Amino acid sequence: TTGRIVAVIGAVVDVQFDEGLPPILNALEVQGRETRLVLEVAQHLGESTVRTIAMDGTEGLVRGQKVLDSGAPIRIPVGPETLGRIMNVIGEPIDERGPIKTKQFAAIHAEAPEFVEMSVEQEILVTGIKVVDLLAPYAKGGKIGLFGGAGVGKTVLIMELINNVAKAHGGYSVFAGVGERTREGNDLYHEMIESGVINLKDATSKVALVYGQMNEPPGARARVALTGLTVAEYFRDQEGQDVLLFIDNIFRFTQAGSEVSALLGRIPSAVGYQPTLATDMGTMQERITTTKKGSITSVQAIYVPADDLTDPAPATTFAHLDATTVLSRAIAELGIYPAVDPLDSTSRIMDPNIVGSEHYDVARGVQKILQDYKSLQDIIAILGMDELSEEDKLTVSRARKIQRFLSQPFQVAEVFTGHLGKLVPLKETIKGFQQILAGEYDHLPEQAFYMVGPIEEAVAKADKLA
Amino acid sequence: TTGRIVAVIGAVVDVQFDEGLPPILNALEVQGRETRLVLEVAQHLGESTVRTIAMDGTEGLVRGQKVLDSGAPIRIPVGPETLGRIMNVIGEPIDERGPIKTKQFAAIHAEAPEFVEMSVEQEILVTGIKVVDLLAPYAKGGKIGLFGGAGVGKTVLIMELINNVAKAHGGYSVFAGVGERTREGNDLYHEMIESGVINLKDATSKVALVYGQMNEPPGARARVALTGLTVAEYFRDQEGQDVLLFIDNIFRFTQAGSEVSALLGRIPSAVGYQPTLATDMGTMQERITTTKKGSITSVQAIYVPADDLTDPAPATTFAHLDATTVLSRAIAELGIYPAVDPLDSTSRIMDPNIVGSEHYDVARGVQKILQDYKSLQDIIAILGMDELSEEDKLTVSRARKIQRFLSQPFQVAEVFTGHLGKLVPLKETIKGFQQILAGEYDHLPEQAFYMVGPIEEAVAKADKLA
Amino acid sequence: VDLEETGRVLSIGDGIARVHGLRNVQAEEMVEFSSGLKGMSLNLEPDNVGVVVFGNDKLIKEGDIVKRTGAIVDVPVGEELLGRVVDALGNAIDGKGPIGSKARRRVGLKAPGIIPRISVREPMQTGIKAVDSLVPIGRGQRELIIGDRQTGKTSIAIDTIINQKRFNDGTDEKKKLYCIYVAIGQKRSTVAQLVKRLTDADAMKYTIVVSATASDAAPLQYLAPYSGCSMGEYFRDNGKHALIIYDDLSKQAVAYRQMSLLLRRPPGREAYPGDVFYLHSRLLERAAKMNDAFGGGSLTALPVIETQAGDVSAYIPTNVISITDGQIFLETELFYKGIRPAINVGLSVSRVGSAAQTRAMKQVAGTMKLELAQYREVALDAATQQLLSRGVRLTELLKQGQYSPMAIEEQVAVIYAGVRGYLDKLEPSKITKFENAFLSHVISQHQALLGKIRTDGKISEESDAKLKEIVTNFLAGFEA
Amino acid sequence: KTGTAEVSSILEERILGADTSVDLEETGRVLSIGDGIARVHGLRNVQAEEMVEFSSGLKGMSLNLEPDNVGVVVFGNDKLIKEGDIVKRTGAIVDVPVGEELLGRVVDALGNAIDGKGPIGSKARRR
Amino acid sequence: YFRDNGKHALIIYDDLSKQAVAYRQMSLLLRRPPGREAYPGDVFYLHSRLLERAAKMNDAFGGGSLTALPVIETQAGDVSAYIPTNVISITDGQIFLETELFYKGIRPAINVGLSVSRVGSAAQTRAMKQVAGTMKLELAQYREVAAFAQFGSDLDAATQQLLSRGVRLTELLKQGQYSPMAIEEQVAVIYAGVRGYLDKLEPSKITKFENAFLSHVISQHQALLGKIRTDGKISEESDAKLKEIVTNFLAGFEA
Amino acid sequence: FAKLVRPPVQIYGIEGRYATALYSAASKQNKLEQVEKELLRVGQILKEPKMAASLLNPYVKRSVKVKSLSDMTAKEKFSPLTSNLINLLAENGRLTNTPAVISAFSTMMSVHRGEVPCTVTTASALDETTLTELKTVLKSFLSKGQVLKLEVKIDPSIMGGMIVRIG
Repeated sequence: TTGRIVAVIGAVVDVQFDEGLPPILNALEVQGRETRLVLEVAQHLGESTVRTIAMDGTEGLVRGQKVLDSGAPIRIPVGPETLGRIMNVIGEPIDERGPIKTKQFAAIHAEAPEFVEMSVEQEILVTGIKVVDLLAPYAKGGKIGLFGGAGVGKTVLIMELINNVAKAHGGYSVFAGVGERTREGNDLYHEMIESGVINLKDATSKVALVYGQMNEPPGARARVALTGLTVAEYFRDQEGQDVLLFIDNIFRFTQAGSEVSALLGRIPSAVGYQPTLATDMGTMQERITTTKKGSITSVQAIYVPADDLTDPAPATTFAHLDATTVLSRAIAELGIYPAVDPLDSTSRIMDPNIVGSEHYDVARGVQKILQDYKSLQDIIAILGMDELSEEDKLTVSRARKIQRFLSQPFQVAEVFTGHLGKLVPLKETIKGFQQILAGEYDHLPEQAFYMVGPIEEAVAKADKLA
Repeated sequence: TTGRIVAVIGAVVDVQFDEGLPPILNALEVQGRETRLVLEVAQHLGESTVRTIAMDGTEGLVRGQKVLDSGAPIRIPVGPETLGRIMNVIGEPIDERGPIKTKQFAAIHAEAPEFVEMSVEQEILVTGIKVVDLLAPYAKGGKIGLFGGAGVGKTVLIMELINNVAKAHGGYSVFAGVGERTREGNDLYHEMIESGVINLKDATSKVALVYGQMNEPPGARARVALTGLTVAEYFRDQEGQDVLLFIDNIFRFTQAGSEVSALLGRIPSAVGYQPTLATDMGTMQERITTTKKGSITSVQAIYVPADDLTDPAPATTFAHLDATTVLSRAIAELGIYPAVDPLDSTSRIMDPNIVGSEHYDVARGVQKILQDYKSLQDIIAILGMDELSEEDKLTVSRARKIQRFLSQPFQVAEVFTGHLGKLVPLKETIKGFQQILAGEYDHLPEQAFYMVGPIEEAVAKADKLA
Repeated sequence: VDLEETGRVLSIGDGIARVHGLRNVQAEEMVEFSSGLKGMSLNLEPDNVGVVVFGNDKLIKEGDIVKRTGAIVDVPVGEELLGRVVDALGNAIDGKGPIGSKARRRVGLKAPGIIPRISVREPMQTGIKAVDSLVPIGRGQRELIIGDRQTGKTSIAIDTIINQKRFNDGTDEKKKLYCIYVAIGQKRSTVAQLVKRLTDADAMKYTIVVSATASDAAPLQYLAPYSGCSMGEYFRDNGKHALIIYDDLSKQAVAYRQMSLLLRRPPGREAYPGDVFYLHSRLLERAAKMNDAFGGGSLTALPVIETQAGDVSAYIPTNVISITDGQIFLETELFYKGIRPAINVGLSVSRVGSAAQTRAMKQVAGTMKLELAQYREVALDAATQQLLSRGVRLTELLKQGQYSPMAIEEQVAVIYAGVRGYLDKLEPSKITKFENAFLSHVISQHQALLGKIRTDGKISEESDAKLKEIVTNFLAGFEA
Repeated sequence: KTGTAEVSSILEERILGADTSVDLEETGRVLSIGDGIARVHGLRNVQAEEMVEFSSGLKGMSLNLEPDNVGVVVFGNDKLIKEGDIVKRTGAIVDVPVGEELLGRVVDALGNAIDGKGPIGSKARRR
Repeated sequence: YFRDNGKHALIIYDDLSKQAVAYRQMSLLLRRPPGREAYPGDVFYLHSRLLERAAKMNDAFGGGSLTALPVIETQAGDVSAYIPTNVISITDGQIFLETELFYKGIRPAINVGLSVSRVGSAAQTRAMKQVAGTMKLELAQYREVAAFAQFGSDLDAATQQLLSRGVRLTELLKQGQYSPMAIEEQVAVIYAGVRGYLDKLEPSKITKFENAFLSHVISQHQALLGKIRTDGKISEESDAKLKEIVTNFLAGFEA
Repeated sequence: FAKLVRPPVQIYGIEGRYATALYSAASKQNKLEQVEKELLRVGQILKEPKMAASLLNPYVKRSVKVKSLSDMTAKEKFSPLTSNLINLLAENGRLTNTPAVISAFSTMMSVHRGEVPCTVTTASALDETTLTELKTVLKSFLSKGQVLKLEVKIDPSIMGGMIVRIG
């Protein structure tokens, strides 16, 4: 069916197809637009006009110009031939190894699998980070959402996570660069080239890249999320896999939606949002999970707008989160890495039993200690010290170590750190802080717990000093 | 073209011109206007109907009126008789002392001096006030933002400035009593008259007065500023002169404009700030400089809106600043006439690079001392000076001497206080405080330095004291 | 008549011309009003065209003929702007007029692919000690220059540029650097002065100054960076190494915002609509360090935001932060301390900076960054007291009164002095003094070495030793 | 226009041509009434801001002279007021009784009794 | 239905917070407003009409009930927050659960100052009432010397004991992660503390005391409990036994 | 005031507020059908393209809205006391909105005393009656051949999709 460009107001393309109106979601290909200009129908506005979204450039769009309905909603190749490929949103390379060709195409908008094949429960994945594992024991196949400020070492972290994980991984991984910087993707590209687990003797690499960068119009950015989902659901369910789905950054998706909202004629909700923001969440998020058909370990970079979390967008997000990963800019500012706000980062499976409650409990003392210590901070902020109480004085110091002890330099980003970073398995962790709980160090230099992995080495770090 | 009022909804007078809609900002004169209700074209709404802004009010009017597009904007007399005369925005007396008719009339559509016309450097200017000249010596063509308390001899100070400049550069001034509180402008008149700076003996007083009171429309209050601005370009270029543009208060303008933006239904920027707030400012502001045939240095009374500065207006404003005059009610309180808030009145355009590196440095020395001295004020505050080392005590004296030395009696009010002012040529100044800095005279009495002008005169006062 | 490529202005009064006709129009066409104003046919409405007007509208009377130009907006690109102060249209508003770029380039010209690009490593310099040392970087790098009201801010750029004078005036086939100074919102005298400085620096020859003074009809100013963008990529991709100083996007954003709202298009946060993000991305993603095909290309983007109260909390800053490859916060307070340059170092950060500048420098600078860190930290014991002493020296050492940058070798040298505590054998006052003298000393004598150090890109033991020796005597007998 | 001329108090005869009614100049028809805002059809050379008189015995003021109608602030009720109502000019914008003889007089804003001291002294009225 | 059919139904609406979000959204999409906080206003009404439908009805209605436990999950304790204000004005209290405490490990994490039931006594066994009445107070007072002088450090010696008491009770009001109980049991441990047999114990071990204590009372004093359970109230039997138990058993718990 | 009249069609609001005026204004005096068949001829002598833009030119400039049918079709006797309301429409800019006034007026003007339906799996069942499903049984007396399975089809759908819908 064909449409007339009736109104172009940017990439919100108001199309009148008078050749009937195919679905809301029917994907359109523009005629006179050699460069494949996808519009997806958004509204049947009436008047055989749909509001559709170009995701793309709006060059030479004479108002009237023929637009040809693609006859389905947006469909993309999905197939193993995507891994190691940087696929854009449009199923096409940006690996630029020729087309990312697959056997099957998939319409990318889809159902959120039903509850019953969804595995109802999950198991904590280990990230190799004390701080993480201990404090927010995230789950395999869960949706872990990385709230984090702008470039706050998050990007660094995720990469490190990739580093820690993706390697080790048994299934495969997806990176969906939603509003990713072309650069970071580059960086990543090379890192991946480098890693060689984007091995190019593999278009079946250990990691598939789907990128829907910032430079794209929102519709594209909006859509890369669905696209990626569709592929991955295919690998998980279809290719059985434990997919790790790296999404950086869903916020940018969200934003892409919101961005359109206005000139979806909609009231763009609070701050401009979407009223449907939530349904938007359901509609992607509920699609990604762990079924019995595998796991999609869902790593969502979440820009926390203005690190405003109360911010409804993040406000919502937590709900969706199996693991909520809150990076503390505050901490980050202390130069600290792990920079987390772990009193904000959670795992529901952070709850005793599940994770070995000792493990947890050891944490509970800490969590407490720090928290109380946090409490003090107004008092201290003025008052400093000398009319308070001693036990607290101890905790303060201890906390101060603990604080430091969470810190761990970057293994990958020795380029960033200088340092070699570290990696800590459970025992040193559980013990580590626990040891601090035993206050075995309380005459050992406090900051020395900084930028360490194993508490042992930290102990060592105190020692060389004294 | 002729119009008829098609809608009067308030002073947005929607006039349909029944013939061509000439460009925006055409002054239309409504026929059936006993008093010049110039409508300033605001929109070409279409229909050759305009959204206009009434210059007049709305009072009892019939509609469908016959309006004659004056075919150009609002015209006002420009050239010298405006000095010692108060005109309203329409350029019509409100001196109520008959007509100004300064020979050329103008659409206040005198525009920015363009890139080629600008002095590619404007330099340092001086005011005849010591405090300024050493530390924040003006700039030819430049805008200074003025804080300080209601008639702290403020008003007077201004009058004195007007006095100094009008003379000293052969300058002349524009006073825009922007939203003048009419009674206070009456009053204002009287001081000026009184002072004789307003000469009734010459409507070629030092100052041309434009008063644009609160009782006028927002627009009227807003627009009187360009009107004046336009004038200063006359005096600048055309009279070749060194115009001062006293904007009093630009804030009251800001408000006056702001009301308009809103009220046009037009979204003004956030918090009601004009949409265009910056361009409004810009469009006005860029019309201020040393062209080549003169300089219009703007003396901007600035009421810091909400004492808030990142507050968009000031945020912008800063861009147009060079130098700031913060007058200090405290310094005034110290009796000091001048009453300046010294380190707070600025030029950040004072640079050793820009002004003499010496000039600057000396100023800087003075700044060192004073600032440090203040630090000492605190020391002295803590347990009384007694607590200091003597050199410092000396510097305290110097600082104080410098303080007294900032004090300058007022020439225009040599009569009123009986404290017969001075005017301070710069060299005497830089040297003056520097010499005090050279500390020889730190023996000498301090009220010597009190209310003097050039530093020699302080020496005179010292002996005579002694 | 043609109301199908030309239109008569249906309404204008928000200065957005609703134009009846123009129909046959494309989408994205640059139009012309009869007022010699250009417009962009922003909206193909079914009925009329919302044209964002590249001009002002007391310059227009209604029903006005808007003629298609039949062209989608392009801006000059090429190299005829290297020496020009232009308006975005590329008319040298220096008053040189058409001495502008012949080629024009669709301002639409998206960010190259990943693969097209290949990372930075390109030592990028300013001669500004702090930069080159402490936030060393490649060339492609978006890096926010941030700090308030020409608080030397603007000054910073001048020194930055100035170092490149020798380089562009050299055949630094890497540091033949096109400066694109997008001057945004900046009152004309200011620019004039500046420009004048630059004239004096006469780097203008390899330099575009995309020139937005204050005044200016915003959509143009607004367009201007994008214009600049096309051009800078023009260098980049044609191997050459470009420098864009976007100074500042703050002003664009406002202008735009102002525009947005007037376009009766939403806000959100800070009243801006979110494609102010898109703004910056679309502009800045188009900035890169290319692959080899593009002659490794670069356009290094030094966006500037001249801060307002360090409120980065501010969404638009946040935006930018995440986009940027680091930010340089300059602290007015320090400035106010006199601290020239006045940087908030803590915030001045290059996460990205690694291995894309100068290895030589790293050898002292890494260490320095660190040293300063610690030195800051103790904002007593001797250990720290040294750091403090040293530190106070070091403070001076990145201090650098406005109007001076350097080539690197010198930089490493003088820092070297401090890091061997040679400057600790001074106290802060004498440092500069030392430095000048010393500098002329090495310049003369150890020009050998300095040239050499410049050569070596990596401190050599030899250089160290010669330098050391040079220094030691130069130092020792002259503890001023 | 819209609805107020698909308003067929007007329209239902404008078809025919037929009309001839209120001056719509100096009289109006109440277009809408709700909230003491009588959008009053017509009135277009009514004094701006004129206090008018309603076909309800009330005053209103024809404040907004809009191109078709007049937004008339009703100085009172609206139940009473109904559509089509004739609003007849009074011609007059407000004047109020003035004198200097209200000294010892409590009034409604109009410059008339509410005191219940009977009526006030003001022999003058003044715009 | 259940209510009217005598059935006592319990609804936990978790949560209306989200509901509003939807409801407005829906409205907005209908262009139907975004009142305060973007929500159109009769969302209160929405719920009011909804919730009034939760009541304890008379016997003609089987006496049934629909007990409504609305839930609002707060963003940052934002309660003057429209829907929360609203809700507050319908609800007869709010049960504020307090996070700091959570981090402290105190889960349940409450702030009972910000938990209120105007209702109070209609809602409880005598058993509990007898031991609890005082307890509330004892904590209240405990809190107070943390508070008038916003220091956990003390203002009077008496209270240095009382604080101990408070502290003990603190250990007690906690609830195991993933653990409910029934009233006589609940009273069992509560009596122990209220009437104090474990300030002669360190506060952390109080809960520990319960594990044993509870498994003991369950074992033995299911008898006794049989009585308490019977009375809905602590009886002379129970009490007499209790005084003794608690002391003895406690004594056994320790020694 | 006026008096509300509506012979079937019938829109209410947005031309339908308008049509319902001349609906009581033409139906009073009962020049209604005389003005229908008027307005019908005018529906196409208007809509054309000797004019695409010379009997519906709104603007290139205003002059058209001064009068171009206050004067070009008051150049016609057609519409001779309903040509006042076209002159309103000409000034008041709604001159492109007439097709729905006349459609409202004529699907008004026939069906102006008539009834149209369309049930399930018929589609041309679209007529002008005074009684129903005695008449649409008369359409099954066109022949019951040709109907209630085509045009619009019991094939996929009514019947065919309903057994799919149970699942």
